[PDB]
Amino acid sequence: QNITEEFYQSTCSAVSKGYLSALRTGWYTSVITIELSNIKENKCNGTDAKVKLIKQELDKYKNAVTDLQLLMQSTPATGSGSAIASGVAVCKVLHLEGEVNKIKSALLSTNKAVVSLSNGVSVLTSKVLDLKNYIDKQLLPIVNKQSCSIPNIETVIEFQQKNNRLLEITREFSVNAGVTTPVSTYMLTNSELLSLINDMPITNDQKKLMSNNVQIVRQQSYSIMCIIKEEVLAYVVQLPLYGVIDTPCWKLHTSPLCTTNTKEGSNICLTRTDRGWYCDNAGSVSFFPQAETCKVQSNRVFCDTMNSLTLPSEVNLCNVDIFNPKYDCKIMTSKTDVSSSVITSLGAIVSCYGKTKCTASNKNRGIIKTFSNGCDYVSNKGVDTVSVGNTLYYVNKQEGKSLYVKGEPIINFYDPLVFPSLLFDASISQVNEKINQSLAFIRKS
Amino acid sequence: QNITEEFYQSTCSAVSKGYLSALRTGWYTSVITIELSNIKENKCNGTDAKVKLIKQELDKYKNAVTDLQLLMQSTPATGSGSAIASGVAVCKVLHLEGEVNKIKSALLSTNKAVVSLSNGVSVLTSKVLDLKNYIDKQLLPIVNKQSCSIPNIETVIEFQQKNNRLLEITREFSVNAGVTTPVSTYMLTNSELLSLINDMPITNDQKKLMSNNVQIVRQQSYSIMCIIKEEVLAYVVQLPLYGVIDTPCWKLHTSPLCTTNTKEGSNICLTRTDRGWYCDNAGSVSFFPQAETCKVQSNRVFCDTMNSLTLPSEVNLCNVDIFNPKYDCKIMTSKTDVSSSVITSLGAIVSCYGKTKCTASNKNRGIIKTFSNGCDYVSNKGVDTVSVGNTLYYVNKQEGKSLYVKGEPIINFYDPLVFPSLLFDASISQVNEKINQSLAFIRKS
Amino acid sequence: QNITEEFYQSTCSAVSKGYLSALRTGWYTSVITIELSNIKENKCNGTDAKVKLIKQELDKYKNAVTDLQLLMQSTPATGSGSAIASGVAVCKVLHLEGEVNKIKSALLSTNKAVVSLSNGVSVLTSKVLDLKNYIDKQLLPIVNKQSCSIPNIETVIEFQQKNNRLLEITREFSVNAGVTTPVSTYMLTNSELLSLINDMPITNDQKKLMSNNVQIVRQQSYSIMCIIKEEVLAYVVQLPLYGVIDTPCWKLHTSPLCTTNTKEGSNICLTRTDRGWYCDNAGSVSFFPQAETCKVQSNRVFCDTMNSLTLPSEVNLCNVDIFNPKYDCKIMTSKTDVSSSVITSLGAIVSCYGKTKCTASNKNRGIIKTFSNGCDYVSNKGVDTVSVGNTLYYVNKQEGKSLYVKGEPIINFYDPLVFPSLLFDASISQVNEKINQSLAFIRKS
Ligand SMILES: *[C@@H]1O[C@H](CO)[C@@H](O)[C@H](O)[C@H]1NC(C)=O
Ligand SMILES: *[C@@H]1O[C@H](CO)[C@@H](O)[C@H](O)[C@H]1NC(C)=O
Ligand SMILES: *[C@@H]1O[C@H](CO)[C@@H](O)[C@H](O)[C@H]1NC(C)=O
Repeated sequence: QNITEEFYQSTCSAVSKGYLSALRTGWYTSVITIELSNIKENKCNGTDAKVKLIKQELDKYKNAVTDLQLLMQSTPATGSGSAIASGVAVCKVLHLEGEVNKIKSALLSTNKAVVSLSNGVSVLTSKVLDLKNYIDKQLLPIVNKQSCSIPNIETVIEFQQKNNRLLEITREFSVNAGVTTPVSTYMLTNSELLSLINDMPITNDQKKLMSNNVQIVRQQSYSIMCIIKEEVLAYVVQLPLYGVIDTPCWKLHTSPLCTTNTKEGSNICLTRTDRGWYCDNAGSVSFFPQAETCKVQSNRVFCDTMNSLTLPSEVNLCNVDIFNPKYDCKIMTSKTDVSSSVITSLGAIVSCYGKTKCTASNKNRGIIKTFSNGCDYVSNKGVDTVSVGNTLYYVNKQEGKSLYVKGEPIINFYDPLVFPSLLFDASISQVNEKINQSLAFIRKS
Repeated sequence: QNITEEFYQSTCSAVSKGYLSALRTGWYTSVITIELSNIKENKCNGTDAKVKLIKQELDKYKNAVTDLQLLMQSTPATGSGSAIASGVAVCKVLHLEGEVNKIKSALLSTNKAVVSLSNGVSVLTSKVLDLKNYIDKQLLPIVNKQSCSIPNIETVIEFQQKNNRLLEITREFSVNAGVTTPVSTYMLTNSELLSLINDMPITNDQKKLMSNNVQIVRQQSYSIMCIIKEEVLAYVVQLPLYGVIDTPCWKLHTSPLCTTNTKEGSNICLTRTDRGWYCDNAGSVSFFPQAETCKVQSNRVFCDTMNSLTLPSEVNLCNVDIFNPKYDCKIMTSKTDVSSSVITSLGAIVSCYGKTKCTASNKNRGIIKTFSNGCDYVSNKGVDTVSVGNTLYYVNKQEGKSLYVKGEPIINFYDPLVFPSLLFDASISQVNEKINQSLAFIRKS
Repeated sequence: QNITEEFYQSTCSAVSKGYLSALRTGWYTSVITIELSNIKENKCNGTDAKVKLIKQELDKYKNAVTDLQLLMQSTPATGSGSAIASGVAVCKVLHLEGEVNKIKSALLSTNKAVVSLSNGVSVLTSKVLDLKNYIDKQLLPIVNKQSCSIPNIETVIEFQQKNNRLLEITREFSVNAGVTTPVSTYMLTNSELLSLINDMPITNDQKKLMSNNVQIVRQQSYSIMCIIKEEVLAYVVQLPLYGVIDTPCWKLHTSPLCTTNTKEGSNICLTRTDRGWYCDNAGSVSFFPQAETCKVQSNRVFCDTMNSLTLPSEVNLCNVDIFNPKYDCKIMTSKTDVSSSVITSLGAIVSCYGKTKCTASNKNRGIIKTFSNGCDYVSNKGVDTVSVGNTLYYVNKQEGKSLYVKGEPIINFYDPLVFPSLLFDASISQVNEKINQSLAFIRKS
């Protein structure tokens, strides 16, 4: 609900609080069928223009079917298949003899129906397009009996419209080797997705959540090609199940913290590592290091726990006491003092070093703050942009409250001569141990 | 105009000169409107095939509108929104009461018109599609008055053509959460983009530049979904403003420089860091470290200063004197002598080590040069390919002149016993300081 | 044929064996032409609805042609053009005067024909669409002679179908600056690709290979825009030639190996580097470090040797003896004991450290194995999932046989006080040399 922020002057880091979690922990697989007709030969001696148009669209249908057939013969084994294994396990069941007839019977009278497969999975199946009925009722009388009947122009247009979804599904599945993500409206219309959300064995609060964030749901779903066999095109849609809901989530922002001496080459730097999204999860903290794995929509984060690390809840103490013995706070060291800025949720961190011109402006007043050398921060209240060198950054104009937590920059507690610079994924105590070892070589002399 | 290159044998690096800059420094936002009709209920008792086709296409229009409505209810907050903040600020203005009516009045008689918003921004708006006029004039008489009028077959076809752009715009905006880049021809036709370039408050030389590189302009633009309200679909197009033009730009290429001793494990390596694009910018140098942030078209580089670092102009002295005290030239060290090649603008750098077979061939003559162990270079004049191990590289056949700058490889100035290997983002003086400290422990003994 | 796996308990690494190679070593370029008509002015005074539809579709054709013209004026020079240089060399030939007429003559009577260009390249050309014949035969009589003839409604529909492929090709080429990959069905239909495979100067076993993996072939192909000139639209399709076939290939999986002491901060870690795909190639080993450069379909790996490194065949000895003097086995060191898992081809590696809950379950029996602290492994026979912390991984259910190679974890052979931690791309002997140097400072005291 309320977004807040905290800048820690001592460590050149900020934490954006108040976000609610939605972490993916399960998969809900569903079978999507398209009833095909298997027509073959069309003896046609008629040259009528309407007949040519029908036979042309019929060839686009036959090629789409043969393309899906050579696509299903080749079964991809790329990546670790660890995130589609649930849907892939369903495709192996669909390949069983008699199994396509079971789903074929349930969708005889209705479009949607729950089916208990021969492996105990009660999947929700769906007949989203019925080409067997259209081709066999409206098209066969036009291309059998030796000479073609003349179809009306409405039929020529109606068949291009119905056949189009088959061709586009074949188009996406061909370039992506049978596995598409996000799931497009051709694979599943918004109307079908929302109806599928309603039919899911989930809570009413979870149906409201997925229905209000369908675009994020599509981006966290998979469409897997199964089999085309016996006048049935089947493919599995894997939708996310968010097992973790409304747990506090926060985003850590970090920026280099160097000393500001006047003789260059005598300065040492330090940067907190593991910036990104953190969410409370089952007595621990789920950390997401990669930037593209979490979508945020209005204070709710939607993450996939597949690309997370599980950390003890004491990892949060790097935000209140970085020198705290319960968790070994990770840092990186260097002597590379290049200016930069980080746009946070409610403001901007600015690390200004050397001769760089760093400033913060309001659109109508101009420069309202000039940063000096070191690491500093400014809230978005009254600030529109931040300029660092030749680069202009826009501050997020989101409502919230920032808190500037003053403190001595910790880089000032380190003697430069014995500082271990050039270390990457190092801990606070690792740096201290290298300092205790470098102090013993001077102790003897 | 004239592309030139310089290979520095001493540092196993090359610089491609003669490129002209175009750096993005501003945004030009523009509002694109599509006039919708808001039709609701269609009482139809007619089963005529033309009437069915019209009602089917009308349902595809109503679903596209409801999809855009649930897309605008959910307002994405992903990334730092720092590069769309200008267009996002316009969407907040469009949400003001009475503001959609202002743009609604200016586009009453013409398609394009400049509008001064209630926040001082004079945006260029555009009515690119008029569905309210088509639906209300050609379609309502067909689906009101209790029984349907029969439309001619030309109307069935004309409505599928007009409604198509709405459906494709809804398709792109749904899978991308309202923010698309590059900007497609559905969001803005080439005809509309070029007319928008002509109508921009920019110089005539800048209009000629953006019009001759429209594909790069699309790739550096954003299309942001605003609001659908009161028979208006509005979305913001953010086009790049290139504040830096025709400044010299150059590309640094680097490759590992190792020693070539005959006993493996006794060799030390060194590689210049910060390879990429450099452009002179406002008395400093704008550096672009990531590879996908700069598009080159005929000697002009098109960069976004958002992903640049601002460096002092002395950074260029690493190209003429790497041991120069005005700038601390950055390197990385190791003992990893694996062969590789870098295809430059006018030739190829080859780092050959161990037993690797390195060569340069002409298509009809065969092998014309065999590289020995170390770092070397060959121009594209007479060379077509370069082979390193089991890999074949093609040399760019672009016209230009290469200059081979001979010099002693600097890795030979380092005593191996005290060389600091295994260092990554290290400076020349950092390595020298580790060498002065390792020489003091031998001095005492 | 038979997939096997080997987990090495001593190094916390696994090797998936039995895969067959298909490495790209060459390019087969081919010219794809679309015959255009160059119609200009359409004097039309008729307001007939069929005439409007024809003139509307004719404007979509003229804009597609002018868009391809401004696309070919701007010739992109992005990337190093090292992987399209073969097709780009063909575009420079097509720009020669008289050269478009040569391909224009061979495709006068047939759709496909081999053409010897004026640079010695015998390319296979193709007339995939004939718009000059359709526009000049069916459309000109409708828009010349001062007043328009009335076309039948079949012609209105037939022209939207034929013109569609031109518009989609223009759509893809515009957003991608003339170079598209993978190659879509609009650039080349599956029917045209398979016919092109049949017409290629390759072995019959190679035609069967590319035809059974057309989707991988598309993903490893390029479509390059050449020229639109003199009623000809020409573009080059670059298809992969797999010069390395059926050589053994294997995939190395690595995971951190730490000590399991009870006092945290007293533990040291080690991880094998260079995980990925290895294939025997011409007496050496071709290594692929990036994850997206190799597609696997049923035991065959399809790699591009462009993004490989050539290593001596002794690199495989890191899998049988990591302490072996023929190859300096690379590792990275640290003290960062965070739990993780790696899903391999036939099982899962689990590195469990600290308080993390690590387990392996069967869908119906529940937890069947609890991992203790250290690095361990489980086969997919009887295991469905592996849980580490708050993350659930799915094991690949592929048939094969795993071999658990027991051995002492090599991290136990290192004295912690003198262990060099914090090293990244370091060799076994590099770590040993840092240990021999740290042992001399204690020897004197
Ligand atoms: C460094 O030495 C002091 C004095 O013995 C000790 O109190 C401190 O804990 C040591 N720190 C580390 C990280 O070894
Ligand atoms: C190393 O020592 C010499 C001799 O005192 C000095 O002249 C040189 O500048 C030193 N270099 C560094 C990088 O400390
Ligand atoms: C370390 O020292 C021993 C004893 O002299 C020697 O046998 C061994 O090979 C040395 N190892 C390295 C990597 O220097």
